[PDB]
This record gives sequence, C-alpha cells and structure tokens, in this order.
Amino acid sequence: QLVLTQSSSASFSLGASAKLTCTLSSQHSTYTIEWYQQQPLKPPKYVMELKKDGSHSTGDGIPDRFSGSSSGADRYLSISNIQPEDEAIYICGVGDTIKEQFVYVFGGGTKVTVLGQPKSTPTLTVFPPSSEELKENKATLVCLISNFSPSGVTVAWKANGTPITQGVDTSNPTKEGNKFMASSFLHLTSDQWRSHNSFTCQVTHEGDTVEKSLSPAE
Amino acid sequence: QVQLQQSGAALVRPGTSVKVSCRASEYAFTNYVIEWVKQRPGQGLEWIGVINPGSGGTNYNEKFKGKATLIADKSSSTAYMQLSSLTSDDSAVYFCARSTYYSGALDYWGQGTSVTVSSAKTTAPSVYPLAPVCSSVTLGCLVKGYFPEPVTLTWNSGSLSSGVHTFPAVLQSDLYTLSSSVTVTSSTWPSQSITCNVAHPASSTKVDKKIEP
Repeated sequence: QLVLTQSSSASFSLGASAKLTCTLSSQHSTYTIEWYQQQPLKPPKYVMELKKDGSHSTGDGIPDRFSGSSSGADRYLSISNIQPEDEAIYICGVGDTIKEQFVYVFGGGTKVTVLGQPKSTPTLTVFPPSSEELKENKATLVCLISNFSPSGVTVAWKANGTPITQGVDTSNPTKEGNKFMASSFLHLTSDQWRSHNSFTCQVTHEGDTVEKSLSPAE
Repeated sequence: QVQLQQSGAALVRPGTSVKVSCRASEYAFTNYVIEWVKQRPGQGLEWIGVINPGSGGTNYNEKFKGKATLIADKSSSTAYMQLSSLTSDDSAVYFCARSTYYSGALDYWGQGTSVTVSSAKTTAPSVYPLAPVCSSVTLGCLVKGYFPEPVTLTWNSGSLSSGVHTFPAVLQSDLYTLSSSVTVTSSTWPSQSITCNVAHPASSTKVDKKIEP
C-alpha cells in the first residue's frame, strides 16, 4: 500500500528556486526514494536517491543545482536556478521487499513549466503540391513551423481570404533542443489547388501571428 | 559504456502477443536486476516487474500477473518481456531499466520500445519530392499515408546531415503523414543529385526520391 503523492503540475519563474514534493504514505514515512526526470520522447533519468535524513546521492550528469532534503513524510527536490532545460516531468519512486518479493512504485509525476521566459517566434516553410501528386488529382500543401518557444501554436489555413477547416491536419509540437517544431498539411484536390490565386498557412503563437502564402500560378 | 538497447518498434494485432528484448552491455548481467516500466498516457510511469537474471526470480505489479512474463538469457545477456492478449491499452512505450539487488534506483534505462496494437492496414508511404515554390535553397520531402510508425527518413542516405529538419508526423484515419526539409547552397542543388530516402520496415519498402527543379 505504498503511495507517492505529487502535484500534477508546478510553475516557477526562471532563475528562482524550485522545491518539489513527494509525500510518502504515513505508514512508510521512513523510506528512501529515488527522483527521476522525464522529458518528452526520451528515457526518464535517475536524478538522485534521497534518504529520510537529507542524504542525497545525485546520479551522473545531475549538476550542482539539484539537491535533496527530507521532512518526516515529505521528500524534496531542490533545483537552484530553475533554468529552461529543467522543464520536464519530475517523477519520484520507492522500493519495498516484504518477504523476498520486491515492489517499486511511482508518483503520478509533476509537470514543471518555467515562466518569464523570452519567446522565439515560429518561422514558416510552405511547399506546394508536387507535379507528381497533382497527376493523381490530389494536392497536399505543407506548412513546417520551426524554432518556436514555448510549445503552444494554433494553425489555420485560408484559401484566398476564407478559412479552410476541411483536409487540415496539424502535429503536436516536439522539443528540438530549447525550441519546438510542428507541421501542418492542407489536403486539397488538384482543381481546388489550380482554381485559387493564393493559399495561406496562418500560425498563432503567444499573441503573435506569422503567415506565409503560396501562389498556384507561379 | 553501460547501455541497455531495446528491440525495435512492434506492430502487434489485438488478441496476439509480443516479445520485447533488452540486451545489457559493459557490466556483469548476473549481479543486477532488470526492471520493466510502462509510459502512462499523459504523464507518469507504471512499474511492470523485476527479473533477477542469476536465479530467474521474478516479481510483478498485481495488474501485470498473467499479462507480463519476464525471462532472462545468461548466454545472450538479454532480458525479455512477453506481453499477452494485447488490446489498444497495451499500445505504449515500454522501458527496461537496471537496479541493484538492494531494491534501489533504476540507474540506467533503455531507449524504449514503442508497441502499436491495431488492426489498421499496414500501408507503405507515397513519397513526393517537394521542390522550392517559384545563393541557397530549401528542398522538401512529403511522406503521405503510411501505417504503422515508424519511418526512417534521411537525405542522400545520411551523407547530407547539415541543415536537415524532420517535422513531427500527423495521424488521421489510421494513416500518418510527415515532411522533412533540408537547406543546401545553389552550387550543390541542382548540379548534384539530392534524394530523401524513406524506409518503412513494416511494409518492407525503401524509397529514394530525387528533388528535380
């Protein structure tokens, strides 16, 4: 009945001190836990082992800014300068061996957002339908959205000046280094493509709008 | 030096089973436990089980008894996890990890194995060269209507690595589409042949498309 309780998500302004909490079930208040760091589409990472007194044995590649504290039930992650690259889900685990039978248990994780960060504006790459795809009476327009932070964009397409909802498919952002990247596609027919005079990929990021247009005429 | 290397992406059919493999290296297999963990939807991790590779002694999360079977092969130095009678819920990234016989930290982790449980139709990608519309030029490559994931996409078979961006895939009606861009100098393209290389192992297809002006 071992139960690590964490809070779903935590927000700290950059540079400031971040203390994270893994409250242990009252019954097992004495246990050593591990801490783990999970970034999206990457194996989680051993951060430290953390005893009931405060003793912390930080794992390899865990720099000085990460430290450990303990307070009865609760077990703490302290990160000195809440730098951009610390943005992650912090998951704590515990091990128990009742009768030569070992069990390991994870808290739900805590999603750390770092705030007061300067933004990067999305830059746009658009491609028109290949002659090859056109020969097939299909036209996919391609909007590639790179070098943006933080990860939230909304993407819309317009045909001349009118929104297109139909045949629009937009990716989830993915972390490339300290910025993000996403794709959007507008699935038309070759005629729909040859009819219009323009088509527009519109990207909305943190109050800002970036637009790049194609001319089918070229 | 100490790595865990897990078996590749697996497409499994609902009601069938899958064997995922985790090979240890650059430490003594028999003097550590291999643990297995499931990436949970949204956020979090889910403990499956532990093998002691010396004795074959296994424990499990109650929820994985009858579902997960952990074997270990001393000869090959490889820990295996059988997952049985799979449904959509078993579709996840699974991580083998290593820890001390002392019930401690999962210190080293594998790269993950992505399991897809679906009955959707394995479909090779239609691949289209994306020449620039209308000193330097950005070329593209569209990978339309493939299933399952993954594909591997390179430029000149990895020989062109500088200026490559390969964008996250979208998924619509059990079909993936993905695009990739590269920026070269006008002295390179089009005087040199430049191809995107799209391998889809599940359909056993490989395509190289030349970008022509």
